[PDB]
Amino acid sequence: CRHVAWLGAPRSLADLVLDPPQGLLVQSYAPRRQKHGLMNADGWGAGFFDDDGVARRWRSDKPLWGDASFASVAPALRSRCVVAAVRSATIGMSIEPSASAPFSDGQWLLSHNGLVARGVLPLTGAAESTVDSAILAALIFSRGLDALGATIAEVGELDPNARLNILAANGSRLLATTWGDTLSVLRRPDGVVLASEPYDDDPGWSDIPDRHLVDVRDAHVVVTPLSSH
Amino acid sequence: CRHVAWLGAPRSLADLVLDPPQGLLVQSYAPRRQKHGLMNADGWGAGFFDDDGVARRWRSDKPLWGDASFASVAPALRSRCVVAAVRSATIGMSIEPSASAPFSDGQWLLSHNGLVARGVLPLTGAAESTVDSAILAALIFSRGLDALGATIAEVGELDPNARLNILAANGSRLLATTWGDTLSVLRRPDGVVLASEPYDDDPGWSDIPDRHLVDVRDAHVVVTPLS
Amino acid sequence: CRHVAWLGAPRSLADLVLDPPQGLLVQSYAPRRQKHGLMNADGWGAGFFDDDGVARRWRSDKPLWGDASFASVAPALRSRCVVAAVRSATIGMSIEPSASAPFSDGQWLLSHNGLVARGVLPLTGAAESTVDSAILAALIFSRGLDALGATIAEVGELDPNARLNILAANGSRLLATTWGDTLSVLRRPDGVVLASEPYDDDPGWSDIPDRHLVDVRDAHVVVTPLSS
Amino acid sequence: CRHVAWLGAPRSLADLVLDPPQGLLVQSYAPRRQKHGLMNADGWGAGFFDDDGVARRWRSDKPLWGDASFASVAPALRSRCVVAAVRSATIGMSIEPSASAPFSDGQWLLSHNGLVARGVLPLTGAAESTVDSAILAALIFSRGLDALGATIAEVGELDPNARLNILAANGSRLLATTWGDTLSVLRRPDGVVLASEPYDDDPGWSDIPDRHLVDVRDAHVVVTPLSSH
Repeated sequence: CRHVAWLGAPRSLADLVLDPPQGLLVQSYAPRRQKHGLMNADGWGAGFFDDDGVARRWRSDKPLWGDASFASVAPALRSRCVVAAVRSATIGMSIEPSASAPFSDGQWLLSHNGLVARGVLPLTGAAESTVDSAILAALIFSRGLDALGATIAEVGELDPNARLNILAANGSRLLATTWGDTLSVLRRPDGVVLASEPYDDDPGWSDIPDRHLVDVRDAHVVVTPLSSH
Repeated sequence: CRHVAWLGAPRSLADLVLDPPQGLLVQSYAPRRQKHGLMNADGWGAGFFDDDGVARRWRSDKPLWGDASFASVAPALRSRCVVAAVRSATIGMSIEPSASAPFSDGQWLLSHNGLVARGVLPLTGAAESTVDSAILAALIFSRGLDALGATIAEVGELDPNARLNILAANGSRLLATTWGDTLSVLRRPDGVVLASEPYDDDPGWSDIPDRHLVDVRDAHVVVTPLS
Repeated sequence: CRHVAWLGAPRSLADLVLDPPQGLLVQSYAPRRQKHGLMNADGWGAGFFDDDGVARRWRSDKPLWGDASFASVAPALRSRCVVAAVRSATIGMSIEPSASAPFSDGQWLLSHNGLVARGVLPLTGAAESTVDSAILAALIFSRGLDALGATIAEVGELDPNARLNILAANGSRLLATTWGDTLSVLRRPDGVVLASEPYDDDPGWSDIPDRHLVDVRDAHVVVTPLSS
Repeated sequence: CRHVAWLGAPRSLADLVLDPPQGLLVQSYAPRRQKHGLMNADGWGAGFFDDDGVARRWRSDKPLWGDASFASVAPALRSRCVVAAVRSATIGMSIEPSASAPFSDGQWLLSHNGLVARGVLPLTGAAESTVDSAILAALIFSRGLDALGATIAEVGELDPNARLNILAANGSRLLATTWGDTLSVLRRPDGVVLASEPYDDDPGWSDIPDRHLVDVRDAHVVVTPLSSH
């Protein structure tokens, strides 16, 4: 999968997801920094917070590049806080809108890019889907996003082959982890983008090192290591 | 099919389509004035014009009541001009989003509720779908909406079994025809609704007689016989 | 939901599901004996066992009446043992193919018609979907289909408001429960049909009484009471 | 697009399309005889003839690799005559099942791999979709398949940039044209495969040169030139 998030002055979903020359739309069939999966055609999702702070989501099980309704409507959806993703499904995992990121607990939107053995994760009655990413999202929400770095280190110890890239937002904050896959940050005058990979060739993009947490609030970007072992 | 249109102060798609107690959402499974079909579950569409006058559309081939994305997002989509529809498909007709109203030529959004023998219509390379309503839409667009009344009157004579209820909008006007099916109008302080059936029990609703043209602009509703 | 099952001489999926004058196809938009839901348009599924005993499934989240591929292909799919269902989704439940019956553990195909509070069911890592029917199916599979009667009687106590109509098959056996919704049986010379409602006006149809378990093997139809 | 056909002893859809190491399933995300970056994820279809000669079809607008129902059911569908395809949609064409090959006139199944300006094709009321391939199929059916070679040469002269690879079958015959793409043929002891590209590394595969008609009946392959400019 590939994901992108925005925190700042309002931008349209189209501006963030569809319009950039190497953005999520292009990454659905031609990603540039993806080591796992040739493309991200197994659905997509876009979540945003409206002016009242309500989390809203549009998700699909079809390839993003083929969605004529989203192409038409996305320019009309503007938000200060967005999380969107294109999916590459793990083999055996249902391809269905409820399995597409972003997941939500009503306060947070969350996307997972990676791979995790479901067998090491706690059972839950609160997942939105049975697929591995949704079970992981359930765990993360249960533990609280303030504990994101510790939760991810814990899971990473339980499954040494797990890839645990998280991107989450609550309308006034972004949180993200690097754990086996890519993430970059772009600081604009009007806000901050976090993304699996840069959506263009802007020299302002900065790559986040592996096994780190990124915490964005009121224009401050703070990058911290995670615990290994 | 059942359709609804709005022209006036900005209104959310949810407010027009999902929230009323007997609106389009309810009509997808429990319509109140539908003589053809018991339901409208073969897709839906919602078209609107944004603040810059661009026609935008969301269309689906699934039942409107089942769409969690539309239920989540529709409240955040507001427009001065909306055309939406729930579809009941005729046998043999493709059930796919391109076959769901509203159709568009970029300037006008258009919904057809009814039935027409495709054989009486010209061949076209400009239709959005193979389904009869899309072939009819193509014809209506090629003649121009200012000639809507004449086009429908003509097709009505070519196919005396056709039902040709049209609802159309361009951001600043609504046009509709009654030809074998229902249309009602609601004049609000902030705009006008046209609908296959009233979405509530507001005493302001009034029915348009069959075989008429309806023209809405600058808050005026002009109803004239097709002839 | 409405479901149907067949155990007997090979029969096409179309012959069981699409062709009868009041069968599952018609029940997707005009069910005759359904107290909960107006229709069953929120997807469908058909499962069958091939000549090697492999369970195979086709499921959708769209209305059965609109599926041109199934209408075209179903006549070419023949089996001695079939379980199929059309779905009416409970409010708030995902409408997605993994949430449509039949569910499977590889040996059994299973359909649930009803409603059950997920809060009374144990957590599982083995469910195919998050919807209540899938969580219930996981429990049923875990306990084993030979304990179906015990499982349903237990859940019916835990949730007094639950409706627990099960229809399941393993290639050589049908199992079903009535627990708050309808079921009928037709014994033909070449096999047995179990169905939420009769698919035609055959005088052979007989209604199964509520709070019973049906066991077809095969050769023999058992209709035995459940614990209430 | 990529397509494949079978004419011979009964063979399952799975055995033809899903099971080979480089067959249609693999070609949906990793074709071997188109440039890298290319894929065929914009739907798929499988048509076959049953014992009574009835043409039957399963079509989708989703990527073939993602379809759990087809993977489950296809091994149980066996036929003496199969035409299947995975679609890559060209600019502004609808992505919808009616637009996926194979098309049918009740007697023939037909797949088109290529590109043609709808502007040079006759208008029709008999097309299954609005897409260029459906309009072309309507023309081909109207002229009759015994005229396939002449029809393709005609269209090819009207549109010098057209790519017009056809693969068709009627239950007892295959017909194909090469026109801008190549076809390959495999003669097994029990039947004949025609394919956009070989589905394995069997040394029996041979390539059909461009601008030819292929006619298969009773495991007898006849290759003829098409008329040139």
